[PDB]
Amino acid sequence: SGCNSALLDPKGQIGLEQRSLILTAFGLMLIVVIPAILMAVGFAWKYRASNKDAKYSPNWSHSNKVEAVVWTVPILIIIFLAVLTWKTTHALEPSKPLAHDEKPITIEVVSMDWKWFFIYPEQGIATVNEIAFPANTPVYFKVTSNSVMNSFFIPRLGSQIYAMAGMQTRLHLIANEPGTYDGISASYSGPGFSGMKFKAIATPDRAAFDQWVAKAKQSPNTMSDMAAFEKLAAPSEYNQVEYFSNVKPDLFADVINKFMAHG
Amino acid sequence: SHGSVKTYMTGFILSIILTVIPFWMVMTGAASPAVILGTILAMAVVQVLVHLVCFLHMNTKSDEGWNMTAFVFTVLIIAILVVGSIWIMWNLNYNMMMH
Amino acid sequence: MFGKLSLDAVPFHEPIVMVTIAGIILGGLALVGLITYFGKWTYLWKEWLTSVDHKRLGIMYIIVAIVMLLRGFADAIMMRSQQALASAGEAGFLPPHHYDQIFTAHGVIMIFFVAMPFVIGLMNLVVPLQIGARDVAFPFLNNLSFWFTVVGVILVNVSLGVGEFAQTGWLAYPPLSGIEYSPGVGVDYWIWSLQLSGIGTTLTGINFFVTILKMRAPGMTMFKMPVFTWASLCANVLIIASFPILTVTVALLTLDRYLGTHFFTNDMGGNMMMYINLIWAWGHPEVYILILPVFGVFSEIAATFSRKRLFGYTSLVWATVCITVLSFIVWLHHFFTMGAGANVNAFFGITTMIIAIPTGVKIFNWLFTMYQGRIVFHSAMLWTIGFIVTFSVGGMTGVLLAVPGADFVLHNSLFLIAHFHNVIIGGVVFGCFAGMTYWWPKAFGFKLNETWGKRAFWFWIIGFFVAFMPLYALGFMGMTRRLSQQIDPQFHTMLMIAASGAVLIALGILCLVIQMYVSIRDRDQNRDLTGDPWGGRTLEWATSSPPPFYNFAVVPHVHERDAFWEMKEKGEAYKKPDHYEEIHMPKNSGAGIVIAAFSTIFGFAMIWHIWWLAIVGFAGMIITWIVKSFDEDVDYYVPVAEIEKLENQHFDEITKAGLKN
Amino acid sequence: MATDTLTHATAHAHEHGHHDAGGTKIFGFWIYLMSDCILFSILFATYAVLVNGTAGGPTGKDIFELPFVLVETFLLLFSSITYGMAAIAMYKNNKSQVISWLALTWLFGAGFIGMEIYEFHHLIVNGMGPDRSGFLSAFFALVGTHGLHVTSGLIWMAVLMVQIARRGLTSTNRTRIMCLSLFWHFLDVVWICVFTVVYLMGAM
Ligand code: HEO
Ligand SMILES: CCCCCCCC/C=C/CCCCCCCC(=O)O[C@@H](COC(=O)CCCCCCCCCCCCCCC)COP(=O)([O-])OCC[N+](C)(C)C
Ligand SMILES: CCCCCCCC/C=C/CCCCCCCC(=O)O[C@@H](COC(=O)CCCCCCCCCCCCCCC)COP(=O)([O-])OCC[N+](C)(C)C
Ligand code: HEM
Ligand SMILES: [Cu+2]
Repeated sequence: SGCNSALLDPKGQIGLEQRSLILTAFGLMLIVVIPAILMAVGFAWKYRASNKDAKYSPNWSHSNKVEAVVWTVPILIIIFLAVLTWKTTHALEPSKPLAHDEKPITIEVVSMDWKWFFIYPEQGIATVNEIAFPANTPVYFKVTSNSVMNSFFIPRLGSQIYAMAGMQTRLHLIANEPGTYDGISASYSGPGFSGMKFKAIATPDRAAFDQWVAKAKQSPNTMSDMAAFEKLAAPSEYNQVEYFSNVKPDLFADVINKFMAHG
Repeated sequence: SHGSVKTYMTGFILSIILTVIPFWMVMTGAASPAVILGTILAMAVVQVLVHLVCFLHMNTKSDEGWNMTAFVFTVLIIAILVVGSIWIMWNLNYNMMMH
Repeated sequence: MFGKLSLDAVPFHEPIVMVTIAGIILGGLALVGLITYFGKWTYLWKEWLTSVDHKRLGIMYIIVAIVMLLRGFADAIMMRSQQALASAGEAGFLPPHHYDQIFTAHGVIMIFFVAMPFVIGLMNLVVPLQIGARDVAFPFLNNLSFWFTVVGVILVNVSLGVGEFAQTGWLAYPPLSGIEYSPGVGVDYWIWSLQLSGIGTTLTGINFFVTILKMRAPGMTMFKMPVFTWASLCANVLIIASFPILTVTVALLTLDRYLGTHFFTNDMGGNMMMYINLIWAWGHPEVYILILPVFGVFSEIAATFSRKRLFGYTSLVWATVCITVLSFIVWLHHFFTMGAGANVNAFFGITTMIIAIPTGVKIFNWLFTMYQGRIVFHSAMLWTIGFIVTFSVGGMTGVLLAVPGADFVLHNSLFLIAHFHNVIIGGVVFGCFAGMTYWWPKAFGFKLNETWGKRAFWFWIIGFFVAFMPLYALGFMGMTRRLSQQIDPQFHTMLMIAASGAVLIALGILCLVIQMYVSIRDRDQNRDLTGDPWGGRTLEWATSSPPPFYNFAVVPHVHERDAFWEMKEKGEAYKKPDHYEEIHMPKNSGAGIVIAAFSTIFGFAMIWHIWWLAIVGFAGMIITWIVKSFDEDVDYYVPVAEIEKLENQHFDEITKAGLKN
Repeated sequence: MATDTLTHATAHAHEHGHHDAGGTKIFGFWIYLMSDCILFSILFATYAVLVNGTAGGPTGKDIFELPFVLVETFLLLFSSITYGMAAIAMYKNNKSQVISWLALTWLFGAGFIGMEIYEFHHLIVNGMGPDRSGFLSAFFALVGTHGLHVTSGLIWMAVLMVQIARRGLTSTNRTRIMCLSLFWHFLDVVWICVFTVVYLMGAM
């Protein structure tokens, strides 16, 4: 339709591609679904019992041309939609990096009990429930969980990806337009799932993004080690944006190694 | 009386062979792993068919062919479920490592 | 045994002044209850609870389905009003620790104890009547499976009454369901309800597979069976092939929560993704377990109420069997967002579209059955056209969900919610009310009231659309499922509209109850007196209404598809044979009730960590099984004198109507 | 192979001419055994997925004593062939060969179960239970589900032996021995798949 919703009006290249395939699939299915509903109401009304001047062949129960057509048209619509499914599933794979001359910004995403934790490794900072990145720049999300399965989702920008503990998913996104986009967990995770909800800020340029990084380095609190991590990973709800200025250089690997611990 | 004593005893001897040889190939390591592993899976499969033919009296006309069919459909479901579950889980486990 | 005296208690009532009706007229259906009809009336123990007759067990399966529909619909009203209040800026009346329990319990109650018993009771009613069998292959097993379903219903009701059910979503995904993040007993309630009801369901599936294959009338080949029989066969194949997966998967969750094992436990070599894979490997054949016999009902109803033979029988049968094998290679479409990279996702998307093809063959066959024909607008007919429209809409939204690129933004949103509500409500629930309206005279001997059925249908279809088109819009707006608190205000108005839609469906359910009550107070002015009230083409209408308990004194000989119609065409319907031989019949047994009560004891003691008593309950099931195996007088013969009385009463009513040969 | 519109009796092929048959129950047990095949296959797929989940502990090669598994396999195969000899008695009538062959079958089956119990106890005592690792959990699930099936077959066999000793070789006992024949032979088939997939591949 013509909504200003997050999916019918997306602001990222991945979301625009998904909107295009949603509209294409929707129209291809309308080709076969709209005559079905129209013949449902029309065949209901037209061949009434009270309607004397109809044909009424009660013993006609098989044909070859009707049977051939009603097999044929679903076959052809499913062939076209299947070809488009093949091409678009290989094109919009979340683990596949985006074709872009800008080098991506790597953001590390950890689903805490009911909050979103973010690590910028090459910037060496951390945030809760807020990310920023320059617009028109590819963004590489390395996503894992800390407790249970979640689903990292910025609907205006692109796809979901599951956040699972002890294992690393990866997503590639980009924003085609500066702004502030609501992100959520899209997989229920317990009493607090309604609160785990963040903002992604697409700054208009790199200088505004560097200013947001420089604001994060002024934070008194540091994520220096695992003790600060488990202090922050204590369960809580609806937590505000906070920043961390010093980050242990491989914290993401440490969080995943908590669950791949051998001995 | 579908089974004779001779049918059961030939199934018995075949089962003894198809059990003792894969065990011997694994306990000694005589071949290399590939032509051990393929051998033990082949001999397991043919021993399963020997047990079905000899001990279950399994045939294409026993209950209007519905035993065989039920079994062929069941083997198709086992094939889809097990092989698909291994394929899905291997692709997932590849895609969860710290690249 | 000898003094059960057991009834149930009222769940709850909440006051909400949101739009002054949700919470007040929600109470108007919450207060629908009845006083004792003499609990363990000796008539009720002898003729209903111990009954191995398939007609009564089917009726009882539906009674359970309607009662659980009322309870879970009350839960759905509270959810919808809470979502409407929480998007308006207020803390609602439902905290998250109650709301999460409510949607987990509600989805469980709906799927299992509403959608399963109604379709299984419909098969128990009319499948042995359709194939010309006097009863099912395993009658005691049918009674035992009923009572296992009742045990599962009991477990979920006790958990909801106490306030301790699972809080994980209706499928209990594993890390959350783990003993670590859910230490409470509610997941155990979930576990043992699905175990005992799944044993019952597996027994039903085996029983109907053997009944359909082995006990149809002579002359009925495979391609002369009725369509509802073919659909029942196919859904029972799916039950047999899929419910062991549910049994193993929930048993593995049981071992994770009771023995401290590490199947899905995230740290010690476990893999929670294996549970999600296995649970959806069960759960997508569950879909077509629900939708196949409903497709059979709709084919039967369209054929009989179009006054025309069903169009393209062989193509629609092969479409049923095509759906039946295909349902097993599509289950990854519930997790595209997990992270199989594009090859597996592409494969399962293609196979889900391959599902979408023979369903279209079904739909267009039902259209071209109606392409000629004096179509009388019965209640069941209106349910059929409303199903075609609604299910077409839901099916195209699911094929939109089947694309992995589209699913990457639509997974776990309210678009998916509105999908499965579209297809389940339209297909399954419209088929429920269509089949109940269609076979009520065959169940009881009198017709349902027509105008209240029309009113219930119109409220159901309009209120469904008002309730669930905003969830399509909301899923496009980015609202995900299972949101409870501090919902974003941009959603609010759509949620408000959905709230109104839920209210309208309430009226239809109220209308349904009213219809039933009216139909019982006007029994004598609305009975049919023959077994053929609508006309009819399959040989369950060749009996009386209600059938005799022995179900065709003389087993019919078929010669042709739609046997009753071709006996009414060339006039050898209603033919009185000279002599009746003796009829073999099993006896009523209370042993299914005892095994069920021991399973109730075992499940409760397993939930509350009694350890002992769980042994006593398990031993009670095994010893009752063995002692029942020791009994020998498991059957009796009905004499020819009682057969002559009933069959003479039937032929007196036929010749009073005016049919002789 | 013909279509007879006029044969209006209940005539069916002879097979001692009763036409109140137990073949419906045999077919029903066969369909149940296909469902239980699917049950065991889901456990097999779980073991295949979780086999490398040796968290910090032992692998299959570290655990499995192949001679002991060989004695287990011989015991259960002997049980299968002795139950097959029990079905040769019935069909030749002559009870007390049924009881003797089922008794030898029961001792062979109780041998198989007792060595399985020995391995389970030896693993749990040495800190190597199902709660140690995912591989050990899947091993215990698959092997112990087969053991629970063999155990339930042993209770069914003892109850059936008591019923044959009391009531003789009745028509009820016909279909009961054939149902348990299906169950027991299928259990030996499942164990063939078990020692191939779990033990032989594990101790490779
Ligand atoms: C019994 C109800 C039912 C029915 C009938 C269906 C039928 C279908 N199921 Fe819906 N499923 C059902 C029950 C569910 N499925 C679900 C989830 C679900 C998802 C999850 C997406 C996600 O993860 O977000 C997908 C892709 C599908 C695919 C389908 C498809 C393609 C059909 C098709 O078979 C529909 C076929 C009908 C059509 C297509 C319309 C008829 C018109 C035709 C056919 C004309 C020709 C058109 C074409 C050929 C395109 N199922 C869930 C979610 C569970 C949860 O959320 O926890 C439930 C309950
Ligand atoms: C209990 C706790 C454990 C849980 C066990 C759970 C199972 C419990 C099962 C219990 C079953 C027993 C109750 C119903 C029996 C009706 C038939 C009968 O007995 O004949 C009656 C004659 O006819 C009548 O008087 C009414 C006939 C239709 C009633 C339909 C009720 C259900 C409708 C819903 C949909 C049905 C399915 C529709 C499918 C298409 C005899 O009279 P009566 O029955 O003594 O009087 C009934 C009272 N009434 C007159 C006010 C009505
Ligand atoms: C991963 C999850 C694993 C789950 C599965 C674990 C293993 C599950 C294993 C299941 C296999 C056992 C089922 C088959 C039993 C026989 C059925 C049959 O056809 O009856 C035949 C004979 O039967 C008899 O004579 C009665 C049966 C004897 C008692 C059986 C005790 C089983 C104990 C354990 C029970 C399960 C314990 C489960 C523990 C968890 C024919 O019947 P009939 O001649 O018509 O008359 C019989 C009399 N009756 C009508 C009363 C029947
Ligand atoms: C008028 C009828 C119904 C209404 C108003 C209704 C409403 C709802 C709502 C609001 C939810 C939660 C959606 C969310 O997450 O925000 C839900 C979940 C669900 N409903 Fe219904 N529902 C209805 C009927 C049914 C029926 C008939 C079924 C039959 C199977 C069903 C099965 C489910 C399932 C499986 C879930 C998901 C449970 C979960 O989230 O864990 N519903 N329903
Ligand atoms: Cu699905």
